[PDB]
Amino acid sequence: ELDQLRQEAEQLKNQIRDARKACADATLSQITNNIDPVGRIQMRTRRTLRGHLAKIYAMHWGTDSRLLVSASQDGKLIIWDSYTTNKVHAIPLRSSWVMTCAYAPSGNYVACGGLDNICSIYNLKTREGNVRVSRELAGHTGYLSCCRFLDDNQIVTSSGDTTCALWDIETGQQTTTFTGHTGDVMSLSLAPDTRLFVSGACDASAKLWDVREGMCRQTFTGHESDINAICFFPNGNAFATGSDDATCRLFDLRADQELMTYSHDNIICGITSVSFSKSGRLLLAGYDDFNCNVWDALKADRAGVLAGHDNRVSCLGVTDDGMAVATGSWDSFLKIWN
Amino acid sequence: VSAEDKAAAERSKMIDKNLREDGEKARRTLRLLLLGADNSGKSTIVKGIFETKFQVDKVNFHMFDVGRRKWIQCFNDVTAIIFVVDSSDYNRLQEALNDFKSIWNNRWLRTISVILFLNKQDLLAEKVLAGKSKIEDYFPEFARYTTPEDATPEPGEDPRVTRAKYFIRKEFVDISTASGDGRHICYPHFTCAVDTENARRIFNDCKDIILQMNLREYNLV
Amino acid sequence: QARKLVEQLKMEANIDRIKVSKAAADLMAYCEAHAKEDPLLTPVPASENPF
Amino acid sequence: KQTLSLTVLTCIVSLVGLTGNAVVLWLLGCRMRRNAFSIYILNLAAADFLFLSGRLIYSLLSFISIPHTISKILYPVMMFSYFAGLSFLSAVSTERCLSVLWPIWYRCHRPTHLSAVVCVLLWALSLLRSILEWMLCGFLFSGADSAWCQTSDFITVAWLIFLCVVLCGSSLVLLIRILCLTRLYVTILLTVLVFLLCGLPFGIQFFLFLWIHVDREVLFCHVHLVSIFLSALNSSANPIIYFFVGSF
Ligand SMILES: COc1ccccc1S(=O)(=O)Nc1ccc(C)cc1Oc1ccc2c(N)nccc2c1
Repeated sequence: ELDQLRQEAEQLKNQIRDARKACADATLSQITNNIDPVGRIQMRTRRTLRGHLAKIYAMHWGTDSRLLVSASQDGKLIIWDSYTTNKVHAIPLRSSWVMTCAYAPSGNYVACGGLDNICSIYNLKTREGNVRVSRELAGHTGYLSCCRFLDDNQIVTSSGDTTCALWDIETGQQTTTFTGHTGDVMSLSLAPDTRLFVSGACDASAKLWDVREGMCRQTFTGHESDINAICFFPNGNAFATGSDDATCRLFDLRADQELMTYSHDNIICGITSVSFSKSGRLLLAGYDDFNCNVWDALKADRAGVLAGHDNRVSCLGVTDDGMAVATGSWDSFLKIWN
Repeated sequence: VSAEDKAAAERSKMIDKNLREDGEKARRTLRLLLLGADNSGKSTIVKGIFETKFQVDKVNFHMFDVGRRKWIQCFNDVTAIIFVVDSSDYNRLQEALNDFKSIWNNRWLRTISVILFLNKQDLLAEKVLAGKSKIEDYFPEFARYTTPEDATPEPGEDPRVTRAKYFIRKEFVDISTASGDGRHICYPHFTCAVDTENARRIFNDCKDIILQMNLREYNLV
Repeated sequence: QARKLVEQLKMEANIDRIKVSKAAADLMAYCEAHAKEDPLLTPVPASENPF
Repeated sequence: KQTLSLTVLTCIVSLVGLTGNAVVLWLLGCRMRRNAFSIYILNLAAADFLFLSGRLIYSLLSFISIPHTISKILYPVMMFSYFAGLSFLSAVSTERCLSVLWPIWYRCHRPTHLSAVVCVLLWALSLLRSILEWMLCGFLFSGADSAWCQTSDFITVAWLIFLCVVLCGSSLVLLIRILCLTRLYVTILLTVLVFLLCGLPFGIQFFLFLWIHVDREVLFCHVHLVSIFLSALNSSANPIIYFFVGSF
């Protein structure tokens, strides 16, 4: 019955919470209190990428740490060259309202999507030089919030219909649909071993999935508002979530609970983007107060600000070699920090 | 510099030209956004994304509808938001005020004005004059409301329905004047489902929006 | 209805949690093993930097 | 006696605006939006900065003993900067009138780089004026006659009146349109009165009194020390009136 199952579920839900407390023998701050602090970090702007005439909602680095893609409401993606600021490509888009862009590891395809509900995979290299839609991937009911390639044949996308779908590009059809969320899945991050991925939604839940099995292995509930960003730790056994409550939290899988909470009294605005560094020592986080913050992933110590944007930072990214950090705001600018 | 690098430099410069030229065409088109519940006559005014294009007085207008919890952040840079409300279904009128309160008080729409269309006012005249449904059964304050003698621009228009119109509008403008701080203004209008003059009304209101936007640029308002 | 919800809850319950002590040990161990390869942490001479 | 009264006051007022002007000149360089209005103010702060630098040095050189050679370089910088700034107050008001008279055109169909180009023309026009003053009054006609210079003083007074007609007319047309809103009246009247009786009275008193003749008893003790002081009050309050009001 509805109440009979609820009694079984409520006791089970209490069991998981109770069993989760049979493991917290110590806290992250206590175990890591006696280490050398990072100290002040003074990273400066090295390049500014002008060219966008509207708000910027996404960017993504390539796997060579040299080429990056940037989406904007002007209706065009731009594949920049961060070393020399040239504009390698400029792809016009059918729909101006785009929320996500992605760059394939092979460097051959670039994806995008937004309120048009369609995922648009573009081909970078072909005959005649022009860049045209390789395939449009529809089937979703809500707005495409995040896209991440797995290979040149697989893409994983999360939308506002509370579901994430895995696609075969050649077929153009969904292979696995991941249900289990009750809200808009606005972020997802891929494990380095491309076998697991996490997703954060407006239900204040960070769910970990299985790319092959299609099931939801764990469910992390420690936040209090909508999770706007999520990113895997470089080891692949932890992730950081940034909600609107001005708090970043570092979770873990083998412990299956929260280990740290990064928050300060002065910062009251939401958290837009979060990513880690190559060593997993620094947690970068974007905010609505127009500046980035550099946190300590092991001491929860605020350690720096990248303040150069007139409007809110909407995206952030760390190169695959730990060489640079790119920041994009609604003021139509990308600043390559270092 | 090398030989291919200068060829990559020229490729960037040409892309810069198309980027800057395409931006000019964007500056000559005004973007809008349509909002409203079902059976509100949303799609029959000027006559996911379902775009609509029209021009009045040689200014292009671009109108969007979605078919609003958190995707509304994207429409932060629209000229105006077109809220459309049924003025005859007194059952769900309160849910329309609650809908308008959130749009007005939303963080990302602080500097976006709202054009408010009180659609299906032909049914409103028929309902109140028929003598069957009473507004007081849905808003107790109606029985103690007087038609303001300052404004009576309704010609060839019944007196009993006149009191209802200035009460429905009042319940939407008090919200606008509650917490607006003069950053954005609400423009109410009364429309039927046959009026072909609605494209003009957006033009006149979008002219005042830009005029205020220009005044604030010069620290005059 | 809720049977799918309680089917997942049983599956999530039957996993092998470990203590935070070993969780934090690995996270500290990873950073200490890669603190020389993060130029965002340790500034690099401008000769080697690409910006 | 009376010299130390206004000269000391002029220098202090000069330093108040000179450092304030640089703040505006520094604050607008950080910005990357650079709307149409900010470009004129940015060129007004730079133009006003040179004027106070000339006036701070000239007034300070009155306290201690000063030579005569430098006075040949401060003057044709002071004037080149003085007339340029006045033409930007007129330019700013003209664009306020257009921004209200034709709002759709000013935000949609207006050329983007219109502000940048017109600022250069006013800079050029201020430079054509200086060469005409130097050539037609000085070495190029030193021995010819002393009645060629009065033409350069006549054009300069005519130029001054034109900037007043443009400013006053542009501010008035905006007011008529609005009436046909409290900070509007205060800002428009302030930008007109401060121009007419703080920056205008210098130049219209220095140049009319060379084209004409007047008694020297009051030419200096009444309408030169005071005029040069009110001149240093306009060019200091412009950053406050036009930019820093938005900061509070
Ligand atoms: C370009 O300077 C010139 C040019 C011509 C003669 C002398 C000078 S000056 O070197 O003496 N400048 C100067 C500086 C300061 C003062 C207080 C007076 C000066 O004398 C002038 C300046 C401008 C004059 C003008 N516009 N019309 C007529 C006579 C003028 C005399």
